[PDB]
Amino acid sequence: GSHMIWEQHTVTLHRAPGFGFGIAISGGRDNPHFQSGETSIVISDVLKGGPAEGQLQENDRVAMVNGVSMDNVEHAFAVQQLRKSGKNAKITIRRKKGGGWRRTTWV
Amino acid sequence: GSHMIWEQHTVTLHRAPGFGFGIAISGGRDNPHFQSGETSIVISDVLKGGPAEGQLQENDRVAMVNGVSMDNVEHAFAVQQLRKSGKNAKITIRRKKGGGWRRTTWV
Repeated sequence: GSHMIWEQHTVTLHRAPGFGFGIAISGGRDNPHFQSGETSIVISDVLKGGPAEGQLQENDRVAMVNGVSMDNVEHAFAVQQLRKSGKNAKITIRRKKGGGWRRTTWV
Repeated sequence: GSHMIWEQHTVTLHRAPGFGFGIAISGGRDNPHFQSGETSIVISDVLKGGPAEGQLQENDRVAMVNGVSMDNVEHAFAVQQLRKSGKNAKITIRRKKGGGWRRTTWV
């Protein structure tokens, strides 16, 4: 295991016909993760071969959309900021790396 | 998503030559999970086609080994309780089900 770090990535997505931006938005201060209590806006899924393929990943935390902070915002507010975008959505995310435990032993 | 539940399972494992019980032990009060801070003893991995196959799963929390509680014990104490077992190890675990979020929206 290793201590957590979060790599920051900024991308610009373009809408595809019938797919939208092709990302699933979860989290929000009024919509915490059931296991952790975490309130961050989160990319919880990514559409296969959609606009976000190879750019965004499951579990990415959304920090900003088109210059608007996602810090401690409600679910609908994040959804509305993305939905109201035109051809492009500029999105900055933090992507977790690391985890596990200091010690693990096979028995 | 759904609220978490943990299904309790008790199994009796028998050692196989060259594999032991075929489980990886992590967690402990002196060995918390790097992301969650969780101190439970945890089955963090299971050997392919070993004694535990189809019986224990990655992320199972260990509650008891051979009548000895694992509640808030140190990593080495859990390891020693398993290691000192003869042919059989009776193990009770709690297995998480559920998670996610109340709301998820595709954009």
